[PDB]
Order: sequence, then C-alpha cells, then structure tokens
Amino acid sequence: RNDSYTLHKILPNKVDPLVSLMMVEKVPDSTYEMIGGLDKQIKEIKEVIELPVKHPELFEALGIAQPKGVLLYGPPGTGKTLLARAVAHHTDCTFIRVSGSELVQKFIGEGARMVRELFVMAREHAPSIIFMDEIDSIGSSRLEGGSGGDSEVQRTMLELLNQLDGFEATKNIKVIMATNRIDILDSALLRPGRIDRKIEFPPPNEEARLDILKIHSRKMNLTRGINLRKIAELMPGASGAEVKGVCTEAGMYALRERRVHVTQEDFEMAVAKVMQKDSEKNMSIKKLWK
Amino acid sequence: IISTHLAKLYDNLLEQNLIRVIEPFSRVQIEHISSLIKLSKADVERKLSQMIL
Amino acid sequence: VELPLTHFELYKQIGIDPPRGVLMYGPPGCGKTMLAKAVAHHTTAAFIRVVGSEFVQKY
Amino acid sequence: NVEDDFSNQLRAELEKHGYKMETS
Amino acid sequence: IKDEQKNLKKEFLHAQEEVKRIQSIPLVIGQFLEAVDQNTAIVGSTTGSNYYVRILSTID
Amino acid sequence: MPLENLEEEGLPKNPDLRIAQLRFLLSLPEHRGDTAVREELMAAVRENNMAPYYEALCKSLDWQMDMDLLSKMKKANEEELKRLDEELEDAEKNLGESEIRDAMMAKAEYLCQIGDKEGALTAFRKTYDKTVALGHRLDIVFYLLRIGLFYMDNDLITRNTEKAKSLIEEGGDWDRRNRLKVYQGLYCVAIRDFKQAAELFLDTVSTFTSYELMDYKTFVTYTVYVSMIALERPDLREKVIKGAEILEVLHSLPAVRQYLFSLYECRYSVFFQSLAVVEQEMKKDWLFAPHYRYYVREMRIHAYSQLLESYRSLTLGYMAEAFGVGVEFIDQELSRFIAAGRLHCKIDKVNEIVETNRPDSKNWQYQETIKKGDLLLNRVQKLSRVINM
Amino acid sequence: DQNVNVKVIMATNRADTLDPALLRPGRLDRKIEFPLPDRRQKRLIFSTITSKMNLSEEVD
Repeated sequence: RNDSYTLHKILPNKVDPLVSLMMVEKVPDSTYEMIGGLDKQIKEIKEVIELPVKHPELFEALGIAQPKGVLLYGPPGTGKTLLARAVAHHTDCTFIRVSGSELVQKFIGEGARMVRELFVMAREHAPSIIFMDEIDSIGSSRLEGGSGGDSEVQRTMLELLNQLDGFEATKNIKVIMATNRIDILDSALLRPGRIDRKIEFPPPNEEARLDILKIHSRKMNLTRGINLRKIAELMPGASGAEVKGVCTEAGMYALRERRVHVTQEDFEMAVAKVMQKDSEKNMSIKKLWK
Repeated sequence: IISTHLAKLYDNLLEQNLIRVIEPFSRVQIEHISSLIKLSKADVERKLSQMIL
Repeated sequence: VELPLTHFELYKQIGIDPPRGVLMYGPPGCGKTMLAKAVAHHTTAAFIRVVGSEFVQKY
Repeated sequence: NVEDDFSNQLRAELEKHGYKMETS
Repeated sequence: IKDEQKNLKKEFLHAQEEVKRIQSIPLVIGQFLEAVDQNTAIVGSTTGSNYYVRILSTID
Repeated sequence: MPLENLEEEGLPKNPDLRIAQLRFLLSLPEHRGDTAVREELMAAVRENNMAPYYEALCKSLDWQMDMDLLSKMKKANEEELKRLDEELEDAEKNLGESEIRDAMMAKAEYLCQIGDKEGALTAFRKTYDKTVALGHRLDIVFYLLRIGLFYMDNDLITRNTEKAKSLIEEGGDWDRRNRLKVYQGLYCVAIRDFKQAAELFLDTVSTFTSYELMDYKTFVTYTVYVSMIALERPDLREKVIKGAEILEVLHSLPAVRQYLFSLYECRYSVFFQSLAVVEQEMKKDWLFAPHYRYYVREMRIHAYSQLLESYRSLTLGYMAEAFGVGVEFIDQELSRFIAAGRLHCKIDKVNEIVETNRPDSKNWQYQETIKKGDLLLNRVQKLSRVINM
Repeated sequence: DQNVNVKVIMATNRADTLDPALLRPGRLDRKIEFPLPDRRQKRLIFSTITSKMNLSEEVD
C-alpha cells in the first residue's frame, strides 16, 4: 500500500525471470511417435540426455561422472530439431534458450554470459534444459570466424558445469546442442571424459517418411486402397514441415471442391503440389527459410 | 453440362408454374390450375400429391 | 486465409486443425504482404491492420 | 399384447394374400 | 419489521448513489491479471505498473 | 473385425436356427480368452432370449464351454504380465512418458480381449496423461466401445459414450470418427431410436476403409433398410432411391430395393408383405434390434400417413386395394395412430369415404404439448414431497 | 486460441531477424513461401498491370 510500502497480503504465486522464459519459448507438442521413422534416433538420444537427469542415482552408484555435454548433429530437416525440443516437452524441463544473442532473455538482460548464475537458478526449478540451437538461417552472421556463436556458449557452460559444488556425480541440468556439422565443435567437446556419446541423425529416408506421414494422414478421412507408399516415394522432402503440408494441402483441395469427406484422390493432388513448392526452393538453394 | 442441367430444371418447371397459381387460391380445381401450367389435369394431380408431402 | 473466416465449421471438419497463424517468407518485393493486402480489401472486414511501430510509445 | 411386432409378422403376410385374391 | 425492510431498501438505494460517484469519471483503465481473492486482487494498469487493489462490492 | 463377434451373436439369440450358430459364436471369444466376464455377459445380452453361453438353455441345446477358452486366457495374461513388468521398471530409470505409454497400449488391448470393462478404463487413462500422438490416442477408445456393445446393456454403453465424446474432440482425427460412427449406430439400432441409427450408417458407407467392420456386404444391406425407418417418402425418394451415393456404396440390397419401390409407386400392398419378411431376415440375424415394436409401428405409420396426408378423400374400395391389407386389420392398426393425431383421419364404412382432417394448424402443435405435459406433471410434485420430508 | 481466431499473419523479408520460438508447434501450422516467378508465372503478372492502364495496344 503506497507512500509507506507496508505489506497487505501475500500472493501465493512465485515469480522468477526463469518461469516467464519457459512459457514464452514454448515447449513443442509433437510426440516422439509423430516424429517416428526416427525410431532408431529416439533410443540413441534417450540414454545420454534423459537417463542421468531422471535418475542421477544409478550412475552415481556405478561410479561414473555423468556427461556434461550432449551433441546432436545431422540435417536440420530430417526433423532432428523437432525431436530435440520434444525431449524438453517430454521431460517437463524449463526451456532456457541461449543462442549467444539476447533473444528475449531477461536476467541482467543476457543469459549468454550467464554460465554460473544460470545453473543455480535452473537447479531451483530442476530438472532443466539449457538449449542451444543452430539451423544456420537465423544467426547466419554469427557462423564464421570462431565458427558459430553458439559454440562459445557451449564451451564455457560445459567447462564450469564440469566442477561446481558436489555436481559432477549428480546431474539434473543438461545442455542439448544441435549442430549441422562436425566442424562446429571445439576440441574440448571431441575428447571423451565429459561428453559420453555424439548422436547422428540421417537425412530424410523414404522409409521413415512413410510413418511420419501415416500419423498425419489419420487426421482426415481415407478411402479404400493404400497409396500412402506412392505419395511418400514421390517427395524428396526437405523438412518435417513438408511431410505435414501434404495433409494440410489435401484438406485445402477438398474444401475448394466442397467435399464432406477427404478422398484418396486429394492426397495425390496434394503431394504433387507440395513437391512442386519443394522444387522451387531447390532451384533457389534454400531450405525453408528465405 | 447442358444436357443434365436442363433435365433437372424441366421437372422443376412444372412445380414452379403450380406453386404460383395455387398460392392466392383455396379450394381450386386441378382443372383450372392445369390450364395455366399447360399440363394435363391428371399429370397435375400427381405433382400436387408430392408437393403436399 | 479467407475460407476459415467464412466457414470455420467446414475448415475444422475437413481434418485441418483450428486456425493458427501464417508465416510468410521471401526476398524483398515478392508480395508476401501483397497477397495479404489483396484478400483484406475484398473482405472489408475480419482484418486488423496494426503497424509494428505502434506497439512502441515515447513514454 | 406386450409387443405388436411378433403378431404383425404373420398379420401382413396373411392379410395381403387373402385381400389380393379377392379384390386387388 | 417487514415494513422496516422496505424502508432499509429505500435507504439502501439512496446509499447506492454514493458508490455510483467513484464508479463514474475520473477513471483509469487497467487490465485484470488475475483474481487472487474477493476483497483484493492483482491488477496491471495501462502504465506498465501493477497495483494490488480492492474490489468494490465483490464483483464476480 | 472384433465387430464380427457381434454379427454372429445375434443369430443364436434370436430364433432362426439356435444350436449350430452357437459353436461359431463361441470361437471368437475362445481365442481372446474371455472367461472372467463371459458368464455375466450372457445374461445381459438377452432381450429375445437364448444365451450365447452354456450357462443357460432357453430354446434349444447349447454348445459347450471349450477348454481352449480357459487355456488361451491364462497363457495370454501371463505373457502380458511378464512384458509389462520390465517396461514399468525401465520407465522409472529412463523417460517416464515414452516407455510406459507403449507398455500401456498393449496391456489395454489384452484387457479388452478378456472383456474386462474396468481394466480397459484404468489402462486407458495413464496413456492419455502422458505424451501420445492424437491419432494413436483416439484409436484406443474403440475397444472400450466394443465391450459395451458386446455386453449389450443400454446403461453400460451410455457411460462409455460420455467418455468417448470428451475424448474425440481433443485429438481431432476424422479417419477415427468413422469407426466411432459405426459403434454409435450399432447402439442406436439396439434401442427405440432407429431414426438416429440411419444417419450414422448412411454417412459412413460413402467413405469407409475396412477397419473395425464385421463385413462390408452385410453392412450395406443393413444400411438402406434403416434409412427408410427414419426417412419419410419425400426425403427417402431423393436420397436413397435416385441418389448418386447408393451406386458408390455398392449393391447388395435387392429385398430392400423392391421395398423402397412400393412406397414410391403409391402401391402399398407389397410394402406390408416385405415388412414381415424384413423382420425375419435382417433384424433377427443382427444382435442389435431390441424393442422391435418401435420398428414395426413406425414403418406402418409411414405407409398410411403418406397416402392419407396427400389425399383428404379416397373411396373405400380404392383405399382398401392400395393398402392391400384386410379391412378389419387396416382399421385396428390405425386406431392407435389416430389417437396421437399426427395423422388424424376418419374412416367411414357407411359413406365409403376415408377422410383426412390434416391439421397443420394449432391442433398439431398443441397435441404434443399435452403428452410432454403429463410427464412433467408427475415429476415436479414427487420432487416437492421428497424434499419437504 | 480462446476461440477460433487465426493468429498473427505476418510477412518477413529478413531471415536473420526472426524468432524460432514463434515457429513452435501449436503457433504455426502452414508456412507459405513466395518465390520469384519463372517466365510463364511472370507473364500473368504483366498482363494484369497492363489491364489497369487504358491505352491503345503497343505492347505484347
């Protein structure tokens, strides 16, 4: 109450800068099932990121020191990025995004100089994931010289993370970095004794494409005869977006036409449309960002 | 496109001529209405039956 | 853009999930805004144009 | 009479055959 | 006492004119963050300053 | 596919051949391992008698309880239990969301095979709480529906239906609605509302893909007959008879093809003959059709009403010929219908004129008011005394 | 998405100036691309511009 600043009542809710951050970044919706065809990938990622945060006990007991650093690498359109974030939704970790730029982060107004202070705060709201992201179309002016701006942040974080308090044989705060090369890495990340394993995702396969597409195709009506395979084979993809777009597009064709169901013929027209859009991006030398 | 569209309109055309005549009349003969439509008394009897439903 | 405004009911029914935002990308002059402008003119309504420098105030 | 449906199966068959032979 | 109620309602209605003056201008527009409780709540005025303020006759 | 169980089940229940049908009927539960629920299930199913199990005899000799039913049940359960344990324990060490989910979907599918209704709800909820693909989530509910219909108690399905309703909306998958639509129709034929059952069955025929259906051919034969019950002639003539959709659906209807013809021609005589036959061939076969009375009444009203509505006069001899029913019989049936007065016609047997009043006036709308009015009159008073004490 | 409401529909000519949080599932369904048009697609755009102008034809 003003001009004395004497307290009235306690609002039962807690506020820190970290809780707003988590909400704004927004955890994904997409399940590992949806993403699937990356089934081989969900097992590999699971072991290094998820297992030590869930139960650091198992590992403290064996007598190891839990990986500080986890590098995910491969294409940014085999849906590697989508899944990386899906591990954060699945854990219920706070989503702290650091790019080595001040994306909206408030704390002192950057959290990319914040190594030591961030771990603490993240600890309070454990488990947490500090996320580092490269797609090389945002922050394309920070890829040269030091060879990625995101790389400086990683280097520093893992090194302090290695030993502070009694937190070398305990782990609940992870760093996921996604990178698109094997060159963005620094020599400290390559040598083992802090980074257990480095995970690789293939470029989009025909075979994996069928399952991601099958789940989206369920969202609308199908009719007699399977031609999910025919439509999967034709697209060369370039993104999870492209897969998802085949379905949405079939609805747009059906709506124009004023159908009350979705037909097998619509999917045929849609793939072909989507395909063509991919080809235009291919000619221009572009990904999905212009 | 022409053949089909006209066909549906043809049967309909009959209804439209009857509704018009019938509307400001009550207990009027099939014979009187049948003169305006220029369709048979009997053919009209059948059409009214459907329209009533 | 235009059809869910008119008939949300058909657009939900079909198997495309309820309206979410659109992102338009390209190199300068390609008419990302042009197609948005065009549709808004025909409609005469269901469009709020806001300038992104109107968010900002002096104070 | 609890339900008309059991009796009705016989009725419709029977009634048509007699009625048809005579008048219809 | 059944009559006394009817008079108390008369006094009431005249007494209501008293709340009505605060309810009219000058007024500032805010936006309701959320209701922590009936008698007081947390609000954010259109100044980018938040205030903890009272609810006039426990608005629903 | 599990829907096949139902189709078979209507036959030993109704009289059209009791004994032979029972062996075949019993086999589909025999594999699934249905034993715990099976003895309780037979009792409920009855509404035209005859148990689908060996726990009672009604009309003829029942088939025996196979040993295989018990053996498959124990083996399937033991397996499911071993599998699930490693997964539940592993789930804790690893990502909670993924591991448990995969384990729970399988565990639920086996519980539904036994037919444990309670085991199906518990198994379902855990998967929903955790992350799971919208298509994959929605699929799960189909099993819980199949058991309620299997049980064929009106109460049990109403509980399932409420849950199913909340859930479909969250996921937003149309392919999945089609399977849901069929279950919904199957319950509808079972009670007094065929009117509702007709809509569900028609929409689904046009675009369907063969998952969760007992046989497409039987299903199409059945769909047309149900549409008639709901739909009077001005709707029926356009939609079913002359429509584009019926060819796309494919033909297996002929007994029914002739049936629709009789209403359109204005020659009712053959309608009544077919009505009697339709009760014996479709309805009995199918498990779903109780309170058969409703079906008969409505169909007979449809024929009478369409002729009467069009015509305020016919002469008796013409009226009798067209209807093709005996004179005492045409009168008696109508007598019930005239009381309600949505038809509201008199018959002379001295003037030889059958008159139709045909109210579309205040009379029509008011009569309904009275009937509804009676039900409201008892309830309100009953409520007042219970509370007072 | 209190109701139906389609969200921000925005146009972007900068790829480096853009948030990737805005691209998260459940904010954006469909991302539209605008290419520079090929010879055939170009001709249509030209034809319409000419139609707005009134002249005697001395352009092909």
